[PDB]
Amino acid sequence: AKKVQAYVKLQVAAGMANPSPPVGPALGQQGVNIMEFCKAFNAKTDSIEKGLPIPVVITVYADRSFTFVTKTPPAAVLLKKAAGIKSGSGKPNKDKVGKISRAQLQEIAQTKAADMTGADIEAMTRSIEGTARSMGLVVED
Amino acid sequence: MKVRASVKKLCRNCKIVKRDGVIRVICSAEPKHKQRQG
Amino acid sequence: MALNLQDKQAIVAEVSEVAKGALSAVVADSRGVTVDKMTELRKAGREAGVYMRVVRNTLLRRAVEGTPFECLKDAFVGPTLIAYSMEHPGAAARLFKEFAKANAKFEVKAAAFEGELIPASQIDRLATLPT
Amino acid sequence: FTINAEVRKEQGKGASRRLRAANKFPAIIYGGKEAPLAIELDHDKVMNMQAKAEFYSEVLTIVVDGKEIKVKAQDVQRHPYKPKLQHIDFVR
Amino acid sequence: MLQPKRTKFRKMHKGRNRGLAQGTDVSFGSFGLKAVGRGRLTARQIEAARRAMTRAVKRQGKIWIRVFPDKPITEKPLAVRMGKGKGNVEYWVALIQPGKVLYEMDGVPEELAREAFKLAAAKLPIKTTFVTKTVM
RNA sequence: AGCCAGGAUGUUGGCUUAGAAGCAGCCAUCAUUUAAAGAAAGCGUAAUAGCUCACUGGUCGAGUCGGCCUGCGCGGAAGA
Ligand SMILES: [Mg+2]
Ligand SMILES: [Mg+2]
Ligand SMILES: [Mg+2]
Ligand SMILES: [Mg+2]
Ligand SMILES: [Mg+2]
Ligand SMILES: [Mg+2]
Ligand SMILES: [Mg+2]
Ligand SMILES: [Mg+2]
Repeated sequence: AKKVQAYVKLQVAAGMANPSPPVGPALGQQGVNIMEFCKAFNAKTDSIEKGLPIPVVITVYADRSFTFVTKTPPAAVLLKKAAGIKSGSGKPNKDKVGKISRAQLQEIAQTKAADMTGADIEAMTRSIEGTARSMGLVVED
Repeated sequence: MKVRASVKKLCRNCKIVKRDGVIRVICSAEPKHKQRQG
Repeated sequence: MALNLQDKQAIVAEVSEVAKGALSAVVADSRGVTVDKMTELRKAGREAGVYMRVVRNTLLRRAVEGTPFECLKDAFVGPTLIAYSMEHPGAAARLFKEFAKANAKFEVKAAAFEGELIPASQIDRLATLPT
Repeated sequence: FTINAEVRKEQGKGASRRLRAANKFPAIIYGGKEAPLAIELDHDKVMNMQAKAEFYSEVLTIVVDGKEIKVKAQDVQRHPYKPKLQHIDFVR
Repeated sequence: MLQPKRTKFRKMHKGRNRGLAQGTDVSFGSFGLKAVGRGRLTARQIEAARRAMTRAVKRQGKIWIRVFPDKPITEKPLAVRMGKGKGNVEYWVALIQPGKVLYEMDGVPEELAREAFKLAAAKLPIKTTFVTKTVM
């Protein structure tokens, strides 16, 4: 395994193929072209779900293309369809925006365990619960 | 430099020095913050 | 840093772990990565839980104040960075080798894997353990 | 919350200022059927004492000529602008 | 600009600003700007130092103004000889003896209450100091 | 005092989709892995990135800070 060659990530909802206004220049800032992030990018977008931001590693080399392995979508963007309100934070303590219980977030926590790193399920459970705490969702424990 | 009668520490890297009787404020980051007197 | 009591608590906590322990293993991440941090300590979760305190504070008088009371041979290990990974369940567990095995699995270095104290030995990779 | 204090002999404008410009300041103890007692005491102690909020509530035992008298601070005169006491009234 | 709404007499004597102040204790608010020095504060200075506090602490917090002018100051026009009447009232002042609490704050942090009073003190002529509401 | 030293994956997180994205404007001010890390004190960005400050830290080796009370001095301080 190599050190920091360069590979910085940054992309939008995976369904939106070939993003020029959102990402654009940063996508093909290096010697890697713009067109590859459309054919190869939607190779693993179509398996799980579209209209969902999912991160992928961009380890560029001097050949032409790059090697890559994906991970897992973020906490809050998952907590819109899962939470209910498209909005999240805004004015949490001044005005509690929403609420989620432990039973949902504990169940949603373990599905990311391929990417997520921790000791027990209950360890990551309170973290992935925790990610709700600051979307105005004081966890209903 | 400035020759103001109330020199003071503007940024974090600014440093107060008494050279030859006169109080100066020499700096590393911004050469602007270099200032004499007072 | 906090009061003499707060630091005495941390060492006196470490001394009680040696009383109910046996095998230990060094580890030095001169160029560490927080992805590696969740492998050798993830292991501790796979063993059982939180109790396995790695306690990386081998300062010449900090963790070596507890040395005089428990296992005097560890004073010479003090030089260079070292972490006294104290074990609990299973006499001579598999936690010793995993530091040496992880060192190959993207961790740069690991204190030259010198080891701690069961037969009072030095740098030896030992697969011969109870399993 | 225990302070040693001397008994006053000269008392007025002239004495009190001489005293107040000697790291000390005048106070008085009074209460009950007994007569009042004028009490000279050190400044640098009582200045550090008043920072605690207990000083203006709890009972203080002032040591005078051996005898420890129990009192509470009833009134107090601050110096107009400088952070320092001028006088304290101890109720018994 | 602060000024008395109507008065008995338009013009007042000069007088003498002697003795010590009376509003020494920090009465209403938590903190206060005490006048160490002696002098007189114009109506403009008070407003100028109020604006400097108010804008430093933002909308949050509450401010008191313990001093109020109620003393008219006359001034003679340019190129006018002596006598031929007392001059015309130009501005209004508050006489400040040592010890007088000028301003008092409430509902703010101690570290950020000081920074506000420095900015006020910068506007005033009199040498000032910070004071806290003690007990008794 | 120094000083090879750590100071995270999702946070493009919500919300005015022109991005606000630890540091412009709306509060939260997560909890994990833990030797530690505020979802952040400042710099830097069209925003990121990237430097850091609190701090776990590895050493050296015991005195160090930040205010009061202040008696003498210092600058501010240019004319025929
Ligand atoms: Mg010279
Ligand atoms: Mg008169
Ligand atoms: Mg008066
Ligand atoms: Mg009165
Ligand atoms: Mg006329
Ligand atoms: Mg000092
Ligand atoms: Mg002087
Ligand atoms: Mg000149």
